[PDB]
Amino acid sequence: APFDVIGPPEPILAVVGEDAELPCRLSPNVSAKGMELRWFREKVSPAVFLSREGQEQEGEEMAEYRGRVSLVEDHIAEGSVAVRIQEVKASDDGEYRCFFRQDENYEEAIVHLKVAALGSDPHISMKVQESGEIQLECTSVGWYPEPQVQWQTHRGEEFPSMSESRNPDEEGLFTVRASVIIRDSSMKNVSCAIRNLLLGQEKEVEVSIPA
Repeated sequence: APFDVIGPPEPILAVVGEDAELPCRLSPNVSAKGMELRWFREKVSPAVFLSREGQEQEGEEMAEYRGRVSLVEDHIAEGSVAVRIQEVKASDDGEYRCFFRQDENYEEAIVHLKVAALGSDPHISMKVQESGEIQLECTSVGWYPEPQVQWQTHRGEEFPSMSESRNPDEEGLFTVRASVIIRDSSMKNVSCAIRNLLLGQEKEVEVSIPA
């Protein structure tokens, strides 16, 4: 083929409920107007998005993409386009392939969509049980992907959970539970941080321990 198709340097990061754009471009930077533009996941057909002869082909698109996909083409005349996916969900996470065809010449590349959701303000439950020992449970809802839990003393010394749980909701978002047993007098405050590693964003909650 007298052209190549280049995908992005890195994964595209997309927040749940927002739109994402999956770009691919021709090399050299020649017009892509009128080419077959196909985005797909596992099977070439049915596709995430299909344009032929400058028209979207809806009947050749997966039913779960129909009506939420569209071609971004501000820059099509120089070979640069994208598929906009509206209202991103957790199931949209993964590898996509972008295929460009003019008659007998075709080429393709890979775009990675990485989906993220940031969950609720964490909460700590305190329960004093068996003689002086304190059990804390930290809870938060709605993270994607699996979020990280970090416990810290007021000084900043991290320590691990005793146990942890993650359970996806109906839309695939994780609820996280983590428990720790505090064995100390001198622990003034303890905090729990829940972090989405993909966004590099966290939330925390501090609690206060009685003598």
